[PDB]
Order: sequence, then C-alpha cells, then structure tokens
Amino acid sequence: MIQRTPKIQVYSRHPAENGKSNFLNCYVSGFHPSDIEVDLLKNGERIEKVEHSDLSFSKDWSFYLLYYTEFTPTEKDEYACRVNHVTLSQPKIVKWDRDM
Amino acid sequence: NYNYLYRLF
Amino acid sequence: MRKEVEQDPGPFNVPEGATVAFNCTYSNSASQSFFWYRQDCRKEPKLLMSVYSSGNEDGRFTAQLNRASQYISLLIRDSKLSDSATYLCVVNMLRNSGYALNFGKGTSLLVTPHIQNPDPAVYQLRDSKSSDKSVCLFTDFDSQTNVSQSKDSDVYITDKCVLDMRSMDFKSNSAVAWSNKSDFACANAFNNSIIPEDTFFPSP
Amino acid sequence: GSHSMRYFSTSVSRPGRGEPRFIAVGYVDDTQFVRFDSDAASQRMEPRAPWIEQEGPEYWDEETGKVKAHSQTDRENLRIALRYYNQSEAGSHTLQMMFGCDVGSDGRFLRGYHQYAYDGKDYIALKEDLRSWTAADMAAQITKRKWEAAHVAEQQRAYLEGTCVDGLRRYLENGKETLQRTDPPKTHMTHHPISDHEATLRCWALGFYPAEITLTWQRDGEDQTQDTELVETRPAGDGTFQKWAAVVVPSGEEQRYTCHVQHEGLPKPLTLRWEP
Amino acid sequence: GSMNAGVTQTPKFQVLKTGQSMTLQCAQDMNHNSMYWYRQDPGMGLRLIYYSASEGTTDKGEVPNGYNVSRLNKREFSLRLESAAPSQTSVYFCASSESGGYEQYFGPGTRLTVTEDLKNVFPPEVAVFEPSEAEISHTQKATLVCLATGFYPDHVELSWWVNGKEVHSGVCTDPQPLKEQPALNDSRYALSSRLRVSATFWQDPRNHFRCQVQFYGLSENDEWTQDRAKPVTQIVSAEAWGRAD
Repeated sequence: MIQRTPKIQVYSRHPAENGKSNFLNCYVSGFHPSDIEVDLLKNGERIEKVEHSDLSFSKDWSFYLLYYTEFTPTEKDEYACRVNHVTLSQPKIVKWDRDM
Repeated sequence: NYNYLYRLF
Repeated sequence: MRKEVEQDPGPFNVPEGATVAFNCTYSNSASQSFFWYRQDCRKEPKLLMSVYSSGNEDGRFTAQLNRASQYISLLIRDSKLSDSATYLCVVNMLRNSGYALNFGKGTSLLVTPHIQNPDPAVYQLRDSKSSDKSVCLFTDFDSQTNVSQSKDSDVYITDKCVLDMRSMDFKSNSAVAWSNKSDFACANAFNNSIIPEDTFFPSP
Repeated sequence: GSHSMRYFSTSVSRPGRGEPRFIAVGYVDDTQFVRFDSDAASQRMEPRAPWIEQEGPEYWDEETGKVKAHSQTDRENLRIALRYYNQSEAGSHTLQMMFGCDVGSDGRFLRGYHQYAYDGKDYIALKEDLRSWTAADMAAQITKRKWEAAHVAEQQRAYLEGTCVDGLRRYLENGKETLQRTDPPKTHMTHHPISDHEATLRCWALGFYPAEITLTWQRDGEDQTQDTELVETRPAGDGTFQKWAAVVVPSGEEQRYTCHVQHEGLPKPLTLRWEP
Repeated sequence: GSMNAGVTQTPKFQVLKTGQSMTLQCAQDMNHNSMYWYRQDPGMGLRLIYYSASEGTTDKGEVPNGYNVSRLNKREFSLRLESAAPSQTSVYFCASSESGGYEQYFGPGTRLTVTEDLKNVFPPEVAVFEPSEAEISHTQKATLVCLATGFYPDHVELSWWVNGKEVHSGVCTDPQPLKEQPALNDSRYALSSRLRVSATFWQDPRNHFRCQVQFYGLSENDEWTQDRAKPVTQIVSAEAWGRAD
C-alpha cells in the first residue's frame, strides 16, 4: 500500500444568493485508499443529512467523491467541509469561499 | 452490460 | 425437455477407421467456456478437451466453437472401437449468481469392426447341470446384422457384443438368448431379428 | 462523436471484520447509470440515470448476477494476491478492476479495455489487440501464464466486441435525450481586487456536459500561463460540470484580458473580457 | 494418463429402505475451491443437487429436494438423504474444479437404490454354459457363456478367471443388466458374458474357468426377517474345467 493525499474543493451547485435554495458540494479526488470521512459544517456544526456519490476512480486509479446537501445560504452563514483520511495527521477543514 | 468475469489470478 | 445444451442422441453406429462428426447447440448467448466430455457406459464423465474459437486440434480429435451461430463440433478421424462411448457437450454460463457448467444429454458413438470372414451361426450351449435353461448363442455375424428384443417376455435376448481374441487377432460379434419356457428352441429364438439367410443352424 | 462505456470495481479487504467491501459503478462517457455495493441493503444492481430504469427484470437479474459473481472472483484474488506478494493477512488491501468498450460516431467497435490494479498499481492488463496480456511484475507473470493457457483473452475479446458494444449502443439510443445532448457552458467572469496595482479575473464555466473543456487566458493577443490558476474540472452533482481559471491582473489593465472556452456543445469557441 | 483420483466418492454402491437416512461422501486432493453433487438419471442426464463455490459457503442447484449438503472442509463435501425415497434412486456424481466455471473433475460416482422393503434384494445366481459341440467343430473355437440372474439391485461386477488369473481377452460382458420384468419396478436384473478360446485350449482338462460376480447387498448391521439367507454383499461364481474329445 503506497498512499495518496486527497484534493478538496468546496462550492455550491449554482452561484449563491442569500434566501435562494442551493446545494453544498465538497469534492475529494486523487486520494488512496478508498476509506475517507467527510462532513459538512454550518459554522463548525456537522450537518445531519448529507448524501455522497458512488466510489469511482480515474486512470491514475485515484478515487473521487462528491458529498452534497440541500441548504439556503445567508450573508452571515459560513459553511465548511471537514475531511479525515489516513494520510492526514488531523482532520483538514475547508470553508466554502463563495467566490471560489 | 457488465462483464462475465470469473477467472482467478 | 427444456435444455440450454441440446445434443442429437440416439446410437450413432459408425465403422472403425471411419470419420465421425458430432454437433451441439447452446441457447444462452452469454455462454463463456465450452468443453467436450467422454463418458463410458456405467462410468463417470471425463473432460475430453476444451473447445476454443481459434480452433483446437489434438491428433485424431478436432473441435471448433461458432459463437456467432452458437454450436460446437467434435470430429474424430480414424475412429477406433476404443473411442466407442457417450460424448457430452458442456458449456458454462451464469446460473443465478455464479458461473456454472451445463451438460448435454450426450450423443452415443458405437464404432464397429468389419468382419473379414463372417460365419453367421446360432449354436446351443451345453446346459449348466443345475439350470433348466436352453441358452442360445448367435456369433460370427456381419457387423451390419443387428439383433432385436424378443416378442416373448419369458425369452431373454441380450444385445450384440464385440469380443477381441487379441492373441490370434480375431474379432467376433455375439448375442445370447435364454429361456426355460417350453417351445423355446435355438432355431426358434432370434427369428424376431433379421439374420443372414446364410446363418448355420446345426442340431448338436 | 465517439462514445464510451466504463465499469469500475473496487474491492477493499477489512481483515477480521467481514468479506471485503466491493463497489462497482458504470458510466456511458461522463454520465453514470448503475452501481453495486456489497454492503447496501439492495443486494442488486441499482439504476442511477433515469433512462436505464427502462430495462426489464431480466436485465437487472443478469446484471446483478454478473457483478455479484465478479465480487466473489475479486474477494478471492484479494487472497491470491497476498500469497503471490508474501504479504500479511492482517493488512487491508485494494483491488480495483476496470473493463469497457468504445464506439465510433458510426456505432462500430472502436476499442476494448480490461485491467486490474492491486493497492493502486497496474497489476495485469489486456493489450489494445485483446489477444495478449501485459503483466506489471513477477507476481502478475504467474496470473498471465494462467490466463494465457486458458485463452481468457479470447473470452474477454468476445464480451468487449459483443455484449459491451451492444449495451453501449442500446443505452445511447434508449437515453438519446440525455446522453447525446451537449449542455453548453454558461460562462461569466468577476473582479477580485488584491493589494495595490493588482486584481483577480475569475473565468467561470458552469453547468456543461461533457467534462472535456479547455480554458485559455490570453492578454494583449498573447497566451498567458504564469498567473493562471486553473482548478481540475469539478462536478455540479446535477449531472453537469464546472471549472474556473483566475489571473492576478494590474489595476486598470482588466479590459486588455480575454478568456477562450472550447466545448463540444458550443457552435464556436467563446471569448470573454472584464464587463464592469 | 490422468487417473483423476483427485476426486474420491464413497460408497460406490448402496441400497436402502424408503424410510432410511444415508450420507454419501466426496473428497478432492487437488486443492480446488468449488465442489459439486450431481445426479445422473437416464433420459435427463446430469442435474445438479447442491454445490460449494468456496470453502465456507454452499448453494442449492437444479434439484435439492430430499437432499442436504455440508462442505465440512476444503477437501470434503457431503451429500445427505435424510429420508430416502424410491424417487431418489439414481446414480450420484460428485466433482470439483479450481473455481466456479472451470473444467470439472468427477469422482467414480455412487449407485444408490431405494426399495419399499429390503425383502426385494436378491443376490445373483451365476451359472456357466460350456461351449457348443457344433461351434468347436465348425469354427475351431469354443464360446463359454455366463448368466448372472435374479439379482437386485443391479449392483454387480462380473469377472472371468482362467487358471486363477482374471482374463479380459476373449471376453464381452453386456454393458448393462436387464430387467427380467421391464414393466414392474423392483424387477430383478440379469447379466450375460461370454469368454471365447481356441478349441485346443478348452479341450485341455488342466484349463479351469470361473465366472465371478461381485454383488452389493446388505451388511450384517442391517436386519433380515425373511427365511431366505440374508442377501449381503458377496461374490457368486460358477466353475468349469476343460474336457477333451
């Protein structure tokens, strides 16, 4: 077993408008092995019902996944996606920059 | 259509 | 009967040295592997050879698979009495969950030797001092001649049988008939089968 | 346009707490349609695209059968692997498998594939000609010689040039509405001023299918790669894709920059500028 | 060539009261994973009862009713009839293969017969019928005929012994026994064999001949209430010396 570190991108399904429904997306890629914990935080609080894609990989054999949840973004609210992996010394938290 | 895979290494 | 492997059965009498071709037709298109199996009467099936698309030669034996038309062929050159047996078409394919082997009812081959100097005769064998049976033997008859089961239940007639006196390199057909029933005589027995008009009928 | 079908298996040994976890998924091009999870409650091949539901019970039964059987086949290879590599039984290991076919615009068989990877490293693979194999190490050299003497290639060549293409074709037509469609990228561009005499011009490409897209950042009629920050294409989760490439730009030189977006769903390549 | 001794079944022959339970055994030394229990009935061919793809697991086949298996270990796979039935009278074959879908190697197979009552079992009567005078004079060759009859079940092997050694040259035994009453089930069977020899040889009174028939009947653990002698597994034979002109 030679391990690989996950890449993270947090974003929304559609460009965000405060009050308008949307979907919160965290996408981990180029990682190995398959085992990975991934949570969605509404200001440092784990979100109750979050679905995930089917475990699939690239020609690199590196795995990729999408975690997502129905939400309504607000001006104050700051969303993040917390990833834990074997390769990680402690969970890597990545906040949703709504311009990224 | 999935493959008819049954062979061993 | 519903069968994913179908094989024309029925004895296939063929002369020794003659070529025999056999065929088998499989339904399930998703068949993955193909095989021929030789099974001797009263015995177990033995893998004869696996059949591939690229073609499979093995001396006397030759076999092809036609995935397109979904049939396999086995062809035996210079057939020998030895390779008289039932040939089973076997194909694997996904039964439930797990790839599995389907067996044909099998086609049965009967290679027969040509009798150089036939001598059709029906002899009456000496009685076992303690058996009330007249016992009749029809031997040295042309391989073409074939014996037929008796009209009478009380008359027991055993089918043809090729024996090899390797010692003197001589082969002989033979079929045996026994009854204890009165009105049973050796000349009488086998009249239910079409025997050479030459057959020798002595009174020992 | 050439189309493709891929299935992707993933066996993971979890010693002393159950048979390995097996997760197989199928895609036509960049759209997935079926999946199977050795642990999910279905214990059946589940649909994922709207159009594959069209398939009758026979399809689902046979599909379920094939993949479950594959799950066993690899669960055992996971064991075989350990021996071949003199590894411990207490270690967790990964056997990913991939098979598929390509079809041309015509629908003709273009190319087939079949390859295994132990702990994320090429193990064995069927060559372009679907007649011989390419084994990674002395370990697979064993499995190679096994599979050579069994004519396994022939067996696979038959699937790839047959069932595989037949299905890819049926699917493209069954779900013609979805699969042959080419969602164009809804592209815009926003200003991100940074420090002094500097800003960020983020070239957006949103809700496009398929994921094959190329972004160019050209200033002054000249292509620029040094200040370009292009993230790997990402999914939208709705069955579309996304991508952005930003450039750090001096204050007032914003109107001198153009973005070039090429995609299958576009009549012609797009050109974008800072629109205040 | 290959003796395929990899797969071993036991017993080769069994007979049962319809009530009785019974277990066949199978073993493969070849280190295969998948073992199978088949059932060959005439005019239907091989039909699978149960199978075992791996060392741990088993699954039902085409006809698993009245039957149950247990793959006790990598090598052994047991078929068990909890309560026999005439219906279950067949030939049973067991077989193993590297894994599922791989060429199968088969055991010798086991011939099992179920009867409403063991009183229906009978060992063979073997009699030898000495060459025809007519034959020795016409053809300069003597055909001995041996008749094993009234045996049930059809579990018999028939050898020819010339001067204490078994012969094969000059022999031809019926491939299969005969139902004396083909109509009735539980019909006793009859076998017929023929040894042939040069008249000179047969006329020599030092030459001795025996028709030997092994029969597979009951075991002294079984129960016999019938006045007749208990029809246990045994070798019935008939004897004949040479006689000169």
